[PDB]
Amino acid sequence: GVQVETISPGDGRTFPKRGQTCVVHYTGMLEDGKKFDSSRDRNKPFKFMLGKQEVIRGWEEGVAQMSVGQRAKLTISPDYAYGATGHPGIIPPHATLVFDVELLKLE
Amino acid sequence: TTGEMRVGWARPELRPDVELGADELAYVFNGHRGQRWHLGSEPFGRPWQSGDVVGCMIDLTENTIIFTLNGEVLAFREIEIGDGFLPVCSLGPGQVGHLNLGQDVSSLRFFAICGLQEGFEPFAINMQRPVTTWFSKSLPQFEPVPPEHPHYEVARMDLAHRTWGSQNSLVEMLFLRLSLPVQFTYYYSVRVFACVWVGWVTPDYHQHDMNFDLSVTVTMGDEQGNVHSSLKCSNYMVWGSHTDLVIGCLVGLMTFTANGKESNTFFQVEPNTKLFPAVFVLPTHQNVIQFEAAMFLSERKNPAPQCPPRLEVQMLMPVSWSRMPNHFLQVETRRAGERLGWAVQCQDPLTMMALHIPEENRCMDILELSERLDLQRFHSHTLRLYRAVCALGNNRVAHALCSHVDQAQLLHALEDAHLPGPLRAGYYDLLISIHLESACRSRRSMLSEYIVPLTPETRAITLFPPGLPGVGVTTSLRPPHHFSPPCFVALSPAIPLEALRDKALRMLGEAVRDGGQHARDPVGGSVEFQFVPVLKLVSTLLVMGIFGDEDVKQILKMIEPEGLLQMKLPESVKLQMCNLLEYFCDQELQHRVESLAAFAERYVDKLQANQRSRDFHQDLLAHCGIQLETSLSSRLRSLLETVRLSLQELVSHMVVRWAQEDYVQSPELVRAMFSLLHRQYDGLGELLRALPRAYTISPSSVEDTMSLLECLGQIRSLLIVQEENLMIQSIGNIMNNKVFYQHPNLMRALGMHETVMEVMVNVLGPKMVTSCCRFLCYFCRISRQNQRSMFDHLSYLLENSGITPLDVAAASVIDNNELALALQEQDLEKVVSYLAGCGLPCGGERYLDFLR
Amino acid sequence: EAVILSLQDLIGYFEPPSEELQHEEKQSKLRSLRNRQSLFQEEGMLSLVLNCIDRLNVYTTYAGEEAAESWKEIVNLLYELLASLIRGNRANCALFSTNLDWVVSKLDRLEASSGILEVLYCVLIESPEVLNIIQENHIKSIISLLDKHGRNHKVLDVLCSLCVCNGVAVRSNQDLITENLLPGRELLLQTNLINYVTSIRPNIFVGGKWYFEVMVDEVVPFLTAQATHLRVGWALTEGYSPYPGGGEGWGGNGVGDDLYSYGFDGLHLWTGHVARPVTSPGQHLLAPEDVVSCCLDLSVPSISFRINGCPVQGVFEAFNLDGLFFPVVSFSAGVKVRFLLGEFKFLPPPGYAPCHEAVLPRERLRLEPIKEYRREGPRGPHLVGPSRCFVPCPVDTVQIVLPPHLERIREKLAE
Amino acid sequence: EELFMVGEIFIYWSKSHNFKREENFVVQNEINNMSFLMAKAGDAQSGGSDQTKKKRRGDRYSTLKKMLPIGLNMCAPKTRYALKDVREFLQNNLHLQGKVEGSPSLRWQ
Repeated sequence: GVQVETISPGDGRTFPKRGQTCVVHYTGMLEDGKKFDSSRDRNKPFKFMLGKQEVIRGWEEGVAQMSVGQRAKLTISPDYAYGATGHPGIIPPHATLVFDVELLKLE
Repeated sequence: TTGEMRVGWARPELRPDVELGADELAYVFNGHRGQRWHLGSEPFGRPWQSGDVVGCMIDLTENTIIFTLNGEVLAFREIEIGDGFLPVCSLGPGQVGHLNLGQDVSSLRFFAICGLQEGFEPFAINMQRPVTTWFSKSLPQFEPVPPEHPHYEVARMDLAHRTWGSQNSLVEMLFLRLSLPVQFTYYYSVRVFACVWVGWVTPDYHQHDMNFDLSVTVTMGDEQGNVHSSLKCSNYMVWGSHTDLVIGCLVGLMTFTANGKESNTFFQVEPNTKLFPAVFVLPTHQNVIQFEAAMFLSERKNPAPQCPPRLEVQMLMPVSWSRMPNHFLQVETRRAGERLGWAVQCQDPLTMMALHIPEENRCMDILELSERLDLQRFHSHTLRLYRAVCALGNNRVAHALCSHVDQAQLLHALEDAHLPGPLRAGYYDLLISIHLESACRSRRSMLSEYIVPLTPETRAITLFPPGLPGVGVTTSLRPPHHFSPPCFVALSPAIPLEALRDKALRMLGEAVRDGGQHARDPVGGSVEFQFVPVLKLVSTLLVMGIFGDEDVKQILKMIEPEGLLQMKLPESVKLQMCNLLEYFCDQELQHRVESLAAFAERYVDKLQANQRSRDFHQDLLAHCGIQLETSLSSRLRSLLETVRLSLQELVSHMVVRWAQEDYVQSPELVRAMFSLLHRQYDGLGELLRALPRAYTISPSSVEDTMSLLECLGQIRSLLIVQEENLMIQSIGNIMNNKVFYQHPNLMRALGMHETVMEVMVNVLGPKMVTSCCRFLCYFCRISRQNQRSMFDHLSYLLENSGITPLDVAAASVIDNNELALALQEQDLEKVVSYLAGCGLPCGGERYLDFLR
Repeated sequence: EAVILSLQDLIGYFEPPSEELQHEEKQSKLRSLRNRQSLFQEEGMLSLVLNCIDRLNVYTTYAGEEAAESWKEIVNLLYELLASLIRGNRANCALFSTNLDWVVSKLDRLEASSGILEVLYCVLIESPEVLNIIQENHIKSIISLLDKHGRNHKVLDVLCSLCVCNGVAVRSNQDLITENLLPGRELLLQTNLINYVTSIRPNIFVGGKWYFEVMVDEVVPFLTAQATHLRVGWALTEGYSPYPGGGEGWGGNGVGDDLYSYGFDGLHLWTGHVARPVTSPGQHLLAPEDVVSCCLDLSVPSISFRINGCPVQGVFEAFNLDGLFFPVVSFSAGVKVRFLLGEFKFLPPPGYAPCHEAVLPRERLRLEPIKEYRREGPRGPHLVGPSRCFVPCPVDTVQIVLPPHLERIREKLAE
Repeated sequence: EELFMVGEIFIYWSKSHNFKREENFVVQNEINNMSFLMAKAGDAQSGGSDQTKKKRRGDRYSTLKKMLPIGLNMCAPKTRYALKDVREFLQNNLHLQGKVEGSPSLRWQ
């Protein structure tokens, strides 16, 4: 399913734990790279506790494969993403995503 | 440097693709040799060398094109005044030059020698702004064939096909990309009459030569070095009496049927990428080529499968060309380099506001649209469409728009001055729409309500400064808007507020300053876009009720001063500005009501101690009102002396000037203007009408009241049409507040019920009726007079109730003898008539109970 | 002929009043218009024209068509004629409240689609209930027609009309528009701000084996909200023109099919703008520690880029070997980088002549912005170009001979 | 141009000659003298009346010459120029009034 690919190493250590207040920058574009988001576009960092399960399954799994300070592309599978639903008018059904994840800090 | 370089005036109409000079749409001279061209070359004195500053001049009216050489005359005289002429320059191969236009600080021998003497106008006297020049790329890009393309001559008919062949025996190399590419079985076929390179082409193609084949593959290693040999082979497709057939079936892997029959896949297979079914064709004179398992016409679009070949209007057949204007890109790069180490440096960020058309991928900057007027206009309509889809409230949809637009891109819309104006108006309106619209809805009606808390802070408000709307004392409520900033896993779109208000205020300083110092760029290409979108943004954000007081003061200093109002204005701009002044009037009125209620609360205990020092008590308050004919009453008098009333008068003093000089054409402008005029005069009476909507409230309860208020902002937002459940939620929450018991008077002071009734109006053209009528019934229950206020609509409610809503009529009638009297017999006629309709019953018991 | 004449006469009879008129007189003539509209409306001339639109659409060119050649015009006018009836009275649209599915049915005819679009525009602009009726269906066909037919300003105006009635907004249609346009990010003009690409090359060209190195000196990965790219690689002369406006896909390098490139992180080479995912000896950014090294080969394709001389796999194949090839470094914003044409930090076996040694004719070393229309001198922004561009090719001499007196003269001259 | 000056006044005397050329039938006889066998160059002196650095500020005026343009309307009708009224500027107003009346001679062309 999800097939995360590292961009740059961070600490190379601490993988995310349940309940950590993960804090990141990132950007999101489609399988074909059509841009749809960036936290930098707000400049304000995206923030999310992980194990809070608020995110798509491939994000909760994909961040877990990363470590503190680490940067990585995340090519989340649709089943782990919005999938057959798609993102209502945003992401078409069964569409894999691509994320330039940039974890600022696990908390 | 010295060398040939045609220079002089020309026309917008000119084709860049053609070599400059010989064409009708030019008037220019050589450097080398020194002669000139219009329709052909003419002799022309003194060729220039390097360091020979030129200068080129035109008279319109009298029609002349006097080129200067270091201010010396040595031409293209008696020209027709047509399009309105471009200044123009054009380099040869490797010759070098430096055009410079305007800025009298930069003015030199070119200008002082001749310019401001005879009387002439360098371009930056026109403008604060640097000019955006244009130039050809060497790179071809397809453009759809104009009728008579040099004389290549497209035609269409639909078995799918189209005819071809220039009627002229014209020389060379059509490069016919088809207009619509592909994404990842399908018959294609091409027929040719009297050699050709049939195939498929990538979007990035840009080769215009007689040469072929000429344009690559890739094979990965595994750093062992092993062989991850698979990698790439697609960078395209080609080939080499009677006609012939050649298809191009694909999804997936490529096919090539020479003469309609297979000749192996010389190139094949791909990941998931676009391919134009382009063909390159050297003409074989008259009648050259023709075109057309599901059809391509199906795969290309929505109707897949929808197999039979539906030939389409987009199926244009453009030739790739060569030379097209593509904007100078004023701001560009800040590189710097070195050697003996060969370090190079750039550092400074800066950005194009780019777009592309996916069907023909291109890095097409939005500024480029300014000449690409058609596609420009289309984009402006896309903006109106997003403005429509954002749809007043309807926030849920708006996040999807947030996916498609970016906050920063709007901020850049705040940034750019060179952006053509309609688009600018579209983007600032997007900023109004995606975000601010929920705010103005949330605080418009609530601006009308003028409620106040009895906080001790409200006891401290006063009226006079030790006037102006600059104070942030505000009080009241107007419940805060809840933003919902848009995460993309897994109900009110947001902005960085403080920045945007800062960007916007700055935008106004930088707006008014230009015309205050006077110029004619004019920013948007029109004054209307130089203000209206901006003043819209400001007046709207101001309605949103942000702006710290100092910034609103910045607006006032920007206007009064005590100036935007100094300025002569276009009608529309005057409209928005009138909306702005209107906000000031509403704000000042809020100040007035606020001070007066604040005095009420200040005077309460002073009166109640007097009540008890030794309903009908409200009549005793009317005895307090009998003070008109007890030193505290003298304090009341003095407060009238305060209440009786530069701002209101400046509105008079200038709006009347507008209505004078301008001739205020187009209504609504007029309407709002004289609405201002009337509301400035006798603000006391505007207050008089305003008061009933105002209602003082106990501070301890205010929190809950605030919540109750948002419920209105739920339903009044829901007044405009799933959603019925949202409504039941809202009205249910309106039941839930204890305040609705505690302060019925504010509730009826609000339209509230009629608003609910208004929903009933819309509902009555179905389950929502239940919540509505329950609400209205209990609303009748809560107090006596309120039962009257609801009593007023019985003709409506009765006539509507053919069927529960009628129970509301009942509750409106139940208690009061007065109300019992109050109904006219006609309403009873309606009841008994419905009972007459009970000839075919059990609604009859209902109506009879109403009679009961 | 009588039909065409009657059509034009009707369309003319119903001509909407011009806006240039004084407001009052225009309002009166407008009432006359509403009135006349109703007056053909109760008479069923409407539905008569509907029947015409039906029966004329029965075929598409039958009857001896050359006598019927006027048809492409005929049926056209009627749609317009229909439009003419619609723009005023709401009752017209009310009669189309049932017939709208038929209107969409005739929408696909293509033959007079723009005017049909005027019909539907004129319908939708008025009565709201008709807007309520339209479903999760016909609109999809509308947008599909927009896919079918260029970029009419008009079509989005329809959708803009579908979004909102008169003040009330029919949300289902709106979300419907959303689902049916926005996810594709195709037929609509998608857009985003993009940082300028900028590229520079050291001195002058090549065209055996040849090699150079480039230390990164200073790169910020996410200065500006867009990521900072820093591609590096070889490119042929006339097939890479990094104009400031960008390359095909939101700007970039590797954008040339006539180009070869590598850099940044995760390795992954670019060609055709397209990236392809090369492995690295521990994948890493072009952070300053890292040093790109490039050894292009004559004839032999692949450019084995290397991380401080650590291999980055086999790469390129099957070159467009035409004309001089040159080193390039694309980058943007907060970039500062060192060239190392030769101060090499690594020394490949490759058999390369160092690029420092490339300066053989009279080519003084100096980095240049590639081709380029502009030079930002302190005097001001230069406008320049087009400029100009190997294994020398002398003309033949031997096929000639010296005659007796002149051969003797050239011998006495020879001494 | 750098002087903006008496050299222009020396040209101004030539401008008075231009008024003389504007003044009879014998002026046509100069063409009769040409039968056996101009003023526009002196117009630069009129520009000097607008003045050095103030001339650079003149584009910002849209400098003093605009007031002289008022005299040009009077030129069609020259002590009378004084009635419109820095007395030197009135002299500059007169030469402009003359050049404007000379400009009326340009209407013949």
